[PDB]
Amino acid sequence: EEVRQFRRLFAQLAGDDMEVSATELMNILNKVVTRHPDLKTDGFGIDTCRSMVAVMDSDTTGKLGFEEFKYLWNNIKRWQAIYKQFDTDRSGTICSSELPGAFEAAGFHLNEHLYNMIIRRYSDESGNMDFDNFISCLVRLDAMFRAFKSLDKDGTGQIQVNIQEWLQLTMYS
Amino acid sequence: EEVRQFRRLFAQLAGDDMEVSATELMNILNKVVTRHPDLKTDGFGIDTCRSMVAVMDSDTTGKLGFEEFKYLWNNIKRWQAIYKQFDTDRSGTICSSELPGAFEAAGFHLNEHLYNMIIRRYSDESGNMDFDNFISCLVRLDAMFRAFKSLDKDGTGQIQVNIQEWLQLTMYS
Ligand SMILES: O=C(O)C(=S)Cc1c[nH]c2ccc(Br)cc12
Ligand SMILES: O=C(O)C(=S)Cc1c[nH]c2ccc(Br)cc12
Ligand SMILES: [Ca+2]
Ligand SMILES: [Ca+2]
Ligand SMILES: [Ca+2]
Ligand SMILES: [Ca+2]
Ligand SMILES: [Ca+2]
Ligand SMILES: [Ca+2]
Ligand SMILES: [Ca+2]
Ligand SMILES: [Ca+2]
Repeated sequence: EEVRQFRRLFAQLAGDDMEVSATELMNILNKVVTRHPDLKTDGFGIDTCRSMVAVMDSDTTGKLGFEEFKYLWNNIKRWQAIYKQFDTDRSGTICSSELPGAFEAAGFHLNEHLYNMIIRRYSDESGNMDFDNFISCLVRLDAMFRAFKSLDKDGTGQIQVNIQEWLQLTMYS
Repeated sequence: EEVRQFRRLFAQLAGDDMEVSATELMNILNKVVTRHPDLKTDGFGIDTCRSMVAVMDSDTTGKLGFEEFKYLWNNIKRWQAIYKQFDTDRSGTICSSELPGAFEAAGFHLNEHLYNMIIRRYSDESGNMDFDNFISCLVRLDAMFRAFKSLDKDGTGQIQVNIQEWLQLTMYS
């Protein structure tokens, strides 16, 4: 019902090795955005998709199995509706004054310093963020929240990170 | 003398805001790699160049000033010299067997598991890594080392961070 649609999409998408590569992901996402003329993008490029796959490849197989891919695709789905909803001037892009509302709608309450930092790294010189840049930021933000949580065993708001962990979390990303 | 010349390079490249943007960087890099046929590459792409700038933009102007650019540029020439040198089979790309030597000569000593991750994130399906991916890997690796060391002056092998700090460190990259 729910997951018969989805079980099929995953099987067709993952193909012969039954996992979703960076390329397979790239291609489906560009296919989907083709159908939404209200999402401005210059396309999901390969290195952005390798980075989304790495940050979601928890068992480190190199590729996304069914659960990893399901988690990603349902997020992307929720986040696309948010992008459209908070693009309140229909630029096809999310600008600096739209960005807070959008992020907090996805459950990320950042502060001004952090918002500005995000815009500096993900938005263009006018301070606009296109759809691929938006999704790829969110995937990462979501992963880095969840890696913090996983490390904050005692719920102190402070984590201790050893150099091995640091290098794995930042490089396989 | 080559300090005269390099200031001229910088000035011409940075133009009228006297800083190097990710676009300006992307262009000089692709321009420079065409002179070097032995460096195989599918191009430096805008996302990787935003990432490289962010990683290098210590003073957070969003762009690369003179010292920031020079630092990046000197690493890149050291590393391309290392790339050419460790490509023993002259393939114009760095394979899995050639890789440890090259990272060793850039002075990184990582365990097997970290190598495997890096190869899955940056190399192709035959374990082959091309020049833009190599350079992008090393810029990032170097910066993640320096960020960590900066916060672990005393060599405990651990840093302690809150969520704001963590997000600054892992997203402005
Ligand atoms: O816009 C809609 O009504 C839907 S059902 C979109 C949608 C549903 N699943 C999706 C996955 C990726 C992207 Br981009 C968009 C979608
Ligand atoms: O500039 C040169 O004549 C050489 S031999 C190397 C070099 C000097 N600066 C460089 C910057 C990027 C790359 Br790729 C190579 C170089
Ligand atoms: Ca596949
Ligand atoms: Ca996996
Ligand atoms: Ca807008
Ligand atoms: Ca984009
Ligand atoms: Ca400039
Ligand atoms: Ca700067
Ligand atoms: Ca080679
Ligand atoms: Ca490449």
